[PDB]
Amino acid sequence: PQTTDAPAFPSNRSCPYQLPDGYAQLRDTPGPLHRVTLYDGRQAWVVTKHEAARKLLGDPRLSSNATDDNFPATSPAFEAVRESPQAFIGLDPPEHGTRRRMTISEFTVKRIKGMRPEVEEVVHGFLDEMLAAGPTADLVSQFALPVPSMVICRLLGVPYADHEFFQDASKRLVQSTDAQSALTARNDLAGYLDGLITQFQTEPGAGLVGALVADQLANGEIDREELISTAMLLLIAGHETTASMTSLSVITLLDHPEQYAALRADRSLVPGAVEELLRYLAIADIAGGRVATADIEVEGQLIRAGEGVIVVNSIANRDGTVYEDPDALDIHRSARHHLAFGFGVHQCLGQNLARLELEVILNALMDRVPTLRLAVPVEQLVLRPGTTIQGVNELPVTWHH
Ligand code: HEM
Ligand SMILES: C=C1/C(=C\C=C2/CCC[C@]3(C)[C@@H]([C@H](C)CCCC(C)(C)O)CC[C@@H]23)C[C@@H](O)C[C@@H]1O
Repeated sequence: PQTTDAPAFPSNRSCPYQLPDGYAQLRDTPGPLHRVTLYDGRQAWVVTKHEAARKLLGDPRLSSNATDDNFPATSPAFEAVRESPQAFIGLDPPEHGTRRRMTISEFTVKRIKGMRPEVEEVVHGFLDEMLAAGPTADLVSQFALPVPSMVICRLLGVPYADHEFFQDASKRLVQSTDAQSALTARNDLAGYLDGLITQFQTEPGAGLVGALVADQLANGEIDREELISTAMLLLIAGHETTASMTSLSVITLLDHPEQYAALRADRSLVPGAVEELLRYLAIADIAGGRVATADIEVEGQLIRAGEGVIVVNSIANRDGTVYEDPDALDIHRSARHHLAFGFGVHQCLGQNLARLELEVILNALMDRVPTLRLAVPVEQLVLRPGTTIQGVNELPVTWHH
């Protein structure tokens, strides 16, 4: 027999908004942890329950150090992370905090509120272009990706002019299946960001990157390579996550036409619906890799120092002890406390920006294209595999022209 007690991980979605069969199995298995086998044949733990996920994401014994030999890399591409200085996503206290604090001013509640008119302007701008061209469009390339790309570019002070280049490099890096393809795309982005830094040293400019160059870099409080990594982190997260959420959300809402109509009829529901969609879709479900620096006992199971642990937030967000009937989309439910953005010191920096963008996007689509529908069968869409940010690279849509 082929039965194993350490199943291959990650697994692929076969339905854009449902756990892969293997994740459903792990969700159903009693206890906080379960053994898996990574791509290289090393075993690691996955965390498969909601409260245990919060506990372990809060445990300083679980390091985010992606350079550790025992870090649970889920594919060969991750070499692109371990081969350069880490952005703060890969740091632990105290270095984590000193780096994260250099960026937090761009993401304050007050700043997010202040970006509402810009995000609304950008959303409607790309809509009026898409709709003026008329039906059979790819929602990914024409809307889902350019909108948050333009927004994060202004926040960072990266020229939107260069979008074709950095969007292509972003995709190759994040979606690469092999180490050399990842290293190249990372190197391409690095050289670009490097030139931007030098440009800012000659002529000060707006945006976070400009601010970091003029201040912390000039004081030697951040390494040039760290600034590159930090900018690359924010550029890619700023783009890809919201893009993925937009496309997946349209697919999922259109498969739930009853709740979609309800959303349209009562816009006060959109913020809650956005939380439910974040819970349900969990697009960064394997962005929870850690390595134990010390033994950790977990409800009778022992994680040993030097063992890898992945906090699987998709599985955790389907914990029925927390979300009653967890596999049912319900935009009226309280999706509060979900783990789509992590928990603790590395909890998503961009979360409130994501929430603003998705609220504006949903309202705009319902306002401007109420007859939006997919132009192909859900079954014919190609879903990205489990080793990356979840989503689709193409989304054929049409509407009443
Ligand atoms: C749109 C949906 C998004 C999802 C589902 C999401 C998910 C996550 C998750 C699960 C983590 C934690 C990773 C860990 O614990 O190792 C994270 C961290 C992070 N995310 Fe988000 N993200 C989203 C949007 C954004 C946006 C729009 C940005 C803007 C740049 C952003 C920036 C970051 C950064 C900088 C971190 C690292 C925080 C730290 O390590 O201190 N994210 N995200
Ligand atoms: C942007 C950065 C870089 C790489 C990001 C990648 C490449 C590999 C796969 C990653 C890490 C994606 C995976 C979905 C996350 C898998 C996480 C894990 C290995 C724990 O299951 C998200 C972003 C992707 C390069 C780094 O130098 C700066 C910044 O860091």
